[PDB]
Amino acid sequence: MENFQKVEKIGEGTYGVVYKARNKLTGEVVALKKIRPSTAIREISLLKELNHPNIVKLLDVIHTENKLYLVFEFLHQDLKKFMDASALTGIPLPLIKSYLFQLLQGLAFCHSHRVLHRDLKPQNLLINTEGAIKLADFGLARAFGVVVTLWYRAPEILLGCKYYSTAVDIWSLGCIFAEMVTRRALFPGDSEIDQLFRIFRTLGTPDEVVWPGVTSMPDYKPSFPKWARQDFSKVVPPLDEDGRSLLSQMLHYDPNKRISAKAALAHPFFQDVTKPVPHLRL
Ligand SMILES: Nc1nc(Nc2ccccc2)sc1C(=O)c1cccc(C(F)(F)F)c1
Repeated sequence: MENFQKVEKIGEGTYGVVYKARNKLTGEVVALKKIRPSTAIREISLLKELNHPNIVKLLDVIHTENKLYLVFEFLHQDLKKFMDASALTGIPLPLIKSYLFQLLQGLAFCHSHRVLHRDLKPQNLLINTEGAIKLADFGLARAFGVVVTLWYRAPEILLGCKYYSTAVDIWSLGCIFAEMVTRRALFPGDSEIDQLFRIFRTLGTPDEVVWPGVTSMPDYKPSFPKWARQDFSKVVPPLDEDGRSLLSQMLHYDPNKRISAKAALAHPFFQDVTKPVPHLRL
């Protein structure tokens, strides 16, 4: 490339290939994302203004030769790989707590600036050797607008609601919190209906009592099986009551009842939060 030198492919992103690259002029190592619309350019460019310790910095938006690339700060490893690497022993609770606290700070910051992620998953949560965790790709979904992982999708999205709210990110984070704890995905659906029914089998089929307006959602069907809610103590067993109470508030069916990132930061679960050093194999 004219302005960069590719080091290697990191993986397949939602919008195109993501490469580890080196800036020709500065020598800095970055995550270069090729995007496979003028409104998009202006919108994404606004995201360069976001700066928070728990948000992966969008360094630049490059539009040349009629191709679009996004330049992001490069982090050491993603949470998916770290969880896989920590499968035999599990991520220590203090580190799970630290990561959840930091992720909520990142969401609180973005949400306060009216920016949603909409597709949070372990793959876009990045960590470093110092104990920090950061979220990448906030705001891209709104700007770009559409195998895909459905495991972290909020129910309102699965039911076809075309209006998103900050609550979709809290749902995804709750799913990730559960996965760090149990070392297994909470709702590993293989299709949209399987994803929805896995949520229903665990949290109970929603109704107008727990979620006013659910029966009028676009893809809701009166024929959905009616499953009873499972005892929450069976869903993420290890986790103590503070952790379980917080998780339950992040997984409420009605997005309006779901706890905000700001309110979650004040939950008793974080009374003893610390910032441990992770054991990272790079
Ligand atoms: N900034 C940034 N640093 C990264 N370092 C890294 C280095 C080694 C292993 C894993 C991640 S990855 C990354 C992403 O922003 C990102 C987000 C979603 C998906 C992907 C991909 F999977 F590669 F398509 C990448």
